[PDB]
Formats: sequence, C-alpha cells, structure tokens
Amino acid sequence: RPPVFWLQGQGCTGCSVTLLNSVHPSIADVLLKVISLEFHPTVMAWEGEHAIEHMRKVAEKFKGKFFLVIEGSVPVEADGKYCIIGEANHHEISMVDALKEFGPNAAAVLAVGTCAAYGGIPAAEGSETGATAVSKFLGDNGIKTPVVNIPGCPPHPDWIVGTVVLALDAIKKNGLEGGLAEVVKVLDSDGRPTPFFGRNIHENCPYLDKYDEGVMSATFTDKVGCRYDLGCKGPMTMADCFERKWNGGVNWCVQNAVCIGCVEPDFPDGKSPFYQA
Amino acid sequence: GRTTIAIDPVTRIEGHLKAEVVVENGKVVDARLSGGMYRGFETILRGRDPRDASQIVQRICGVCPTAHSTASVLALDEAFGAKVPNNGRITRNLIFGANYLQSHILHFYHLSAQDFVQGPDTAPFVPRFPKSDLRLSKELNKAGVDQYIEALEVRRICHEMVALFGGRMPHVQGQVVGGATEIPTKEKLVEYAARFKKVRDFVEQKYVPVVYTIGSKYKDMFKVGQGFKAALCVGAFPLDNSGKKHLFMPGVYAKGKDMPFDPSKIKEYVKYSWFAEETTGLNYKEGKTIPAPDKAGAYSFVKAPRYDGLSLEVGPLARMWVNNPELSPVGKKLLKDLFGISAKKFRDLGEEAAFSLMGRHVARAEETYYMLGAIEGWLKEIKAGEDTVVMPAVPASAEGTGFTEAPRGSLLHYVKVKDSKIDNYQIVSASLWNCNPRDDMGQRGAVEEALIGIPVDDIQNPVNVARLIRAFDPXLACAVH
Ligand code: SF4
Ligand code: SF4
Ligand code: FCO
Ligand SMILES: [Cl-]
Ligand SMILES: [Fe+2]
Ligand SMILES: [Kr]
Ligand SMILES: [Kr]
Ligand SMILES: [Kr]
Ligand SMILES: [Kr]
Ligand SMILES: [Kr]
Ligand SMILES: [Kr]
Ligand SMILES: [Kr]
Ligand SMILES: [Kr]
Ligand SMILES: [Kr]
Ligand SMILES: [Kr]
Ligand SMILES: [Kr]
Ligand code: NI
Ligand SMILES: [S]
Repeated sequence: RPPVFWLQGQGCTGCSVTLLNSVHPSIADVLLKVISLEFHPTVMAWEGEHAIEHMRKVAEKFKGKFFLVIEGSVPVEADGKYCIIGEANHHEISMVDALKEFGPNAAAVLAVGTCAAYGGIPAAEGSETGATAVSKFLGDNGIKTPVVNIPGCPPHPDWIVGTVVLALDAIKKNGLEGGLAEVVKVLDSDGRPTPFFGRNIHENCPYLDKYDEGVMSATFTDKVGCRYDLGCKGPMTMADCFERKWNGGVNWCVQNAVCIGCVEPDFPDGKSPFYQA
Repeated sequence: GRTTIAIDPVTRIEGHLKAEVVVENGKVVDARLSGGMYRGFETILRGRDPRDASQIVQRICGVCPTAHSTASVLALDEAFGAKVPNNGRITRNLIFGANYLQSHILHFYHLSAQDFVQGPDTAPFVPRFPKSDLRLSKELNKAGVDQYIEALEVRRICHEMVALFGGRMPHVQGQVVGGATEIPTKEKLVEYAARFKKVRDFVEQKYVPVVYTIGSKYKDMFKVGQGFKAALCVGAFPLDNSGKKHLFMPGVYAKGKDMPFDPSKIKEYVKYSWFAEETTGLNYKEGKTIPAPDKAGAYSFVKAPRYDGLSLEVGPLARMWVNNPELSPVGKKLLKDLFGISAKKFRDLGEEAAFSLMGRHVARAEETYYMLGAIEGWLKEIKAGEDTVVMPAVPASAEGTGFTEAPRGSLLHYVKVKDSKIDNYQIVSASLWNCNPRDDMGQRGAVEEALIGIPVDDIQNPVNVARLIRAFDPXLACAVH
C-alpha cells in the first residue's frame, strides 16, 4: 500500500467528509487495503511535533513514492500566515512552507475539492488572503511534480476513490512514471479525470425534454419542469452526478433544487447568483 | 517548575488548532489557543445576492454545513419577510437533525475514542504516544474498535437521511429562503425512517452504552475541565410556526445562577486576535472584520466573544444543562450499575461532573438520544405532499438574524441588505464560544480556562491536554470562518 499524506489548508474539511461516505469501497476498505494513510490531521492518532516528525520520516523514507493530497487552497499573502498547519523544532509551518517541503518529493499531488484545484471560495470576490490553487502555486515555485485535480465542493467520494485507483492501476500496469503519464493523459484541460468530468449535466439531464419544451418550474418544490429559471447551472457544468447521484444514490442537486456547477474552475463567482437563470 | 508544551496541530478535531500549555507541579496552569487558518467569509459574502448566502456559508465547515444553512435561511427569512410553510419547517428540522446524529457519532468514535482505544496496527492508528494511558481491557478495547468500524456506516447513513430532503451532504441544496426545496413523499419518508431505525438502534444499543462503559474506567476524568462552569444556549429546531416553543429553549447559566438569553449582550473582542484594534468590542449588528495578521500580541484568528462580559461555553453539555431534560433509559441504568448514582434529570449529575472532560462527552451521547426522540416525533408530524417552500422577493434594503444551535453549540448569522445586495454579514459560531483566546480584560476563553489543572504527569505524553480539547468537539473552521 503506497504512503499517503493528507494536508489541509484553507479547507472546510469537506473533502475528507465526503470521502467517508464512499460506499463501495467503504472508507474502511480504502484505508486498510488500498492506501497507507500516514498523515491526516483529522483522523490520525498522534499529534503535534510528533505527528509532523512521523511524516518527514516517511517522506524521507519514500522519497518519490508518497502521494500528497491537498484539501483547500494555499493562502500566500501575509507570508503564509493565513494558514498555519503545524510547529516542529519551534518553527511554525505555513501551507506555503509545507507545500514547498513536500511537493517536490512526491510521486504525484492530488488537489481535492474546488478550493485546492481552482482556488474556489477563499479565492473568490471579497477575499484578501491571496488564496491560490495548488497547480498554480507549484509552477510559480518551480516544482514540476504532477498534479491531478479532483474538483467538487465537495467532490463525490467516487470521484476521489475513483481517481486513486485508476492511478495505482496505471502504475501497477506500467510502473510509476509510466502510470503517471497514463494518468496525466486521461485529463481534460482543467486537470480533471475525464472518467468523471467528461460528460455534461445538461446534455444528460432527464429534464432536458422540459428544457426544450420551455416548461420551467416556478417554485422549487415543483419537480415537473426544468430548473433553468430557478438557476440551474447544468448547461455549463461537466460532471457525472446525473448518473451516480449522491449519498448512496438517495438524491442529487438538480432533482432536489438546482445545480451550482461546483466542479467548475470559476466556482463560485462565475456561477453566482446561484438562483437566477 | 514551569515547562512549556506546544501541540500543533491538535489532531482528531476539525481544523487548524494550536494549543499551548505551561506545566508546573504536574498540572496545567496556563493555556493559549491559536486558530491558525483564516478565510474571511464575512467579507467574501459582501455584495452578493442575499440568496447566495445559503450556499456560501456552508463552505465555512464541512462537518456542520446544515447548521450554517439553517442559521442563514433563518436570517434571510427575517430579512425577506418570508413565511415558511408549516410543512417546510418540519422538513428543515429533519434535514438538520439527521446531521446532529452524524456529527455526534463522528466525534466520539472517529475523533475522541482513540483517546481511550488502541485502533489496529496500520497507519493512521500508529505511530502514537508510548505512554498513551489506554486503560481498556483487551476485550473492551476490541469492542471499542468493532464499533468505530461500525460508526463508519452509521454516520454514512445519517448523510443519506440528510441527503433525501437536502439533496446532498456535505453541503445541502435543499434549504433555501422560504423553507425546503423538496416536498417529502410517502416513498422517501420510508427511506428516511428505514435508515432512522438502524440509527435509532445503534445509538440506543452501542453508542450511549459505550460512553458510560468507557467513562466508568476513567472516573478521574469527571474531576477536571470544569472551567468557568458557565453555559450558553440560544434555541434550535422550532416546534411552532410562531417562534416561541423550541426543541432547545434559550438560556444562560453562570455562577450557579440561571438567567435569560439577550442577544444584544453579545460583543466580540479582538485584543488577542489578528484583527484591527479599531474593531474590538462591537456587537454583531455593528460588526466589521479587518484581518491584522501581523498585530503584536495577538495569537489566534478566532475572535473573543463574551456575553455581558462573561466567557461562556456552548454545545451538548451547555444545551442539556440549560434545558435539564429527563435522562435517557440506558443512562439511568448504567449510572446505577457502573457509577452507583441516582439521577432522573440532567442536572442530577451536579455542576462538577456534568462540567467535566468526560461529562461533555456524555452530554453529547445523551443529547443524541434526545434527538432520536425529536426526529421520531417529527416523522409523525411531517405530512407527505404538503408544500414546503415559498418564493419570496429580494428586499432592496433589509436586515435579519438567524439563531440556532449547531451540533457544537450556539450559532447565529446576522445579515444587512442594501440596494438588494449583501452589505454586511456576521457569524458567531459554536467553536467561537469555546476555542477563543482571551478578551481585552485578559479573561481567558472558556476552553483556555477548562485546561487549567489538567494532569500532565508525563510531559512527553501530554495525552490529557488533547483529551480535554477533544471533549469540546472543536471546529476551528467554524471558529474563524
Ligand atoms: S437547466 Fe438544469 S434542469 Fe434544465 S435541462 Fe439543464 S441541467 Fe436539467
Ligand atoms: S450536480 Fe452540480 S452542484 Fe450538484 S454536486 Fe454535481 S457539480 Fe455540484
Ligand atoms: N457544529 C458545528 Fe460548526 C462549529 N463549531 C457550527 O456552528
Ligand atoms: Cl449540522
Ligand atoms: Fe465572526
Ligand atoms: Kr479520511
Ligand atoms: Kr472528517
Ligand atoms: Kr479503518
Ligand atoms: Kr476514518
Ligand atoms: Kr496520481
Ligand atoms: Kr483515497
Ligand atoms: Kr494515487
Ligand atoms: Kr474516520
Ligand atoms: Kr478506536
Ligand atoms: Kr469506542
Ligand atoms: Kr433499558
Ligand atoms: Ni463546524
Ligand atoms: S464542526
């Protein structure tokens, strides 16, 4: 099982929580049979300078062989002060500091959530933290480590679990940088895996007929019509939520109310207002 | 003598927390809590269609987004002058309630329990402190583990209960201004009730028992963490359409003395937080948020709230204390059987034990039962097919305020509209009441206080510093936003 570090920055802990809802494999199977989770501030036993030290050890042990998960965006302003993650050897660690230390020496970097991938909400209109997406941060610091974006706010568990597998299986088949090249190949222009984000919501919506008829809902609770007038953003969103649906399949966003296109790079500003056409 | 320990990051919480304790004579004597990550939703939200708030503000926290959606729409409701259909009111309580269950199961099993249970021999459950203080038998500990593994599917199910009427979780789509966006069908009220019964059973049979079971091995823990012994509740889960009867009714308790709750006695101090000096002391309706990350002496992104100068605490204990409801069945038994104690209401636990490291864990296990009763009572009240939402008009200029109780304690959103766009939004959230630094008078935050006197026999293994903190169920994302 390859070693995984899970580093939160300007996240809402949403990425982690949606992953705990992965049904098959349940999160327990993921943790015990798929990956070795070596650092995750929210679930792990040890703490503090001890918890960091164990990571630098494993990081130095498996140089080029650990997988680095980033939840939340990277706030560069104020010298990184807007997001401190730890303290070790009496020096405090920004997310900037951490992404520098570990980014270079990773097999790959998984930016999870729309915050990490594209910057999202802490980077939105009204923010003064310089919140930066992972992929942009790394290039702007010379690091060439491969980055895979698994966006969402939050992402569906399957989009994550899904992405881990299809990369380990790309690595089993072809070795490491061989699998990583295969992994980079199945990405659209926004660093997203096309297995999950390769189809549009609208083009596959079941209310598309109501769209073409021009029958729209006037109240949300009216499940008969198309939701465009209420503010659905299916027309410009790329995701397979129409198929797999959410929380074991018990509902999803268009059926329940509207789609806000949470998987897209411009979310939230480009997709707001959420509730007008 | 005086040795300084620093724990950064405090794990098995939500978010970025540094805790600093100074130790002399094998006990904590001073503490300092730092919130190390800031986003500033309070400025980000400015300028937007007010109806955007009901989505943006959930991204504050991924664990308790429905507490935020709920606080938010309540404020918008007031600001828009919307009347929430009776059957919408219930649907909202059913979306929110199901995550209380999810949050509280999550906290104990997957965040705290490892304070008392050795998981398996696979990362991330090792490497851990050598002298951890894990006192459970090989049997009780393997039972502790079997259930953790089980909570993984119970809490996952609670998020399917949420998602039936909310749309998804985390981050519901279903709560909007005017009510809830999907009417419960008979079909899905079963879907919910089926899952609810599986959860009803686990909480009654496994979770509440094992908190007492484990508690009685750690009876010394009811003797520490008392802090200011003051509590706050602001009301949650409305039971009528008038705004009078609520599942939790408001109230304050400070100095053996019960009092009523007056939101205007709320002020947020920032002497020791990285926010511009010129904003300290205001009330939520006049609030401003000006980050000052280089301010000398400040040591947290969490503001310092006080209620009429008091440093209070919030959450299950704080709620269960103010309301003093009748104790659950499973709890009255094992208090007799394992603690040898007789109590019928909550306050029969007394001020010291209730307000203890292990007394809050228990409030949280008792409050969950209380919610099994609230939800079973709402699944009777809900009526399939009846309308849940109204579609109001955006006020050009309006103001509203939403009060509720997040799983971790008192939460409120205040909103000011101008030219039909957000001109001001302010959030006073649960973990802001517990995890705040000192106010301007040097008065410590409720938890900073609770830490005083905590046994650190083993400076190398200060496992109790982190056991106290975890008992409060902290969310430093909710604190800072
Ligand atoms: S606007 Fe929304 S509801 Fe209508 S067809 Fe497109 S995705 Fe479906
Ligand atoms: S349907 Fe749209 S709003 Fe809902 S989870 Fe998918 S991308 Fe996000
Ligand atoms: N529960 C929760 Fe989040 C916190 N603290 C809020 O409010
Ligand atoms: Cl919640
Ligand atoms: Fe605030
Ligand atoms: Kr996780
Ligand atoms: Kr989590
Ligand atoms: Kr596990
Ligand atoms: Kr977990
Ligand atoms: Kr990867
Ligand atoms: Kr994963
Ligand atoms: Kr991976
Ligand atoms: Kr977990
Ligand atoms: Kr455990
Ligand atoms: Kr447990
Ligand atoms: Kr019982
Ligand atoms: Ni929270
Ligand atoms: S939370």
